[PDB]
Amino acid sequence: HMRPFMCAYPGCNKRYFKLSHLQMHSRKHTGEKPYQCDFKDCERRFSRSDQLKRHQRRHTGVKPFQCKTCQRKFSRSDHLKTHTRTHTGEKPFSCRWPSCQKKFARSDELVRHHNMHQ
DNA sequence: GCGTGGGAGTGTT
DNA sequence: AACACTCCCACGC
Ligand SMILES: [Zn+2]
Ligand SMILES: [Zn+2]
Ligand SMILES: [Zn+2]
Ligand SMILES: [Zn+2]
Repeated sequence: HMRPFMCAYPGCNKRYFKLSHLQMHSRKHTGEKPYQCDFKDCERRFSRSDQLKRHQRRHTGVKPFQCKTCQRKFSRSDHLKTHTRTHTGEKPFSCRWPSCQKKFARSDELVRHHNMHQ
């Protein structure tokens, strides 16, 4: 005998003989943070799937993004982008305090500068 | 200054 | 939905 009922979630193929058991299962997808890491002793939950798959690069230590200049590898592409700013010397973020023409290569660098102005 | 995590907005298929 | 880019914010050295 096979079960009549099923979860309509795209990926949950759990089937139940009883409707009561499917009802309890249906509330598992009503997800505070559905995506959870299943690496040993991490169990960290995330809101999106791509955020979890980015986090799991910590357990594997993979660095798929490499700098074309200094050959250094990085775990994420955005961190590679600002690393290239270290080589090219560009500083888009400029301080907007009077009589202070100071530029930085990262937004959080300018924020730290704006706070030290006070 | 700069590596390197999480959150979130957006785009392409 | 999967996948990716890209930004801010934050922690750390
Ligand atoms: Zn389900
Ligand atoms: Zn994990
Ligand atoms: Zn480099
Ligand atoms: Zn300034």
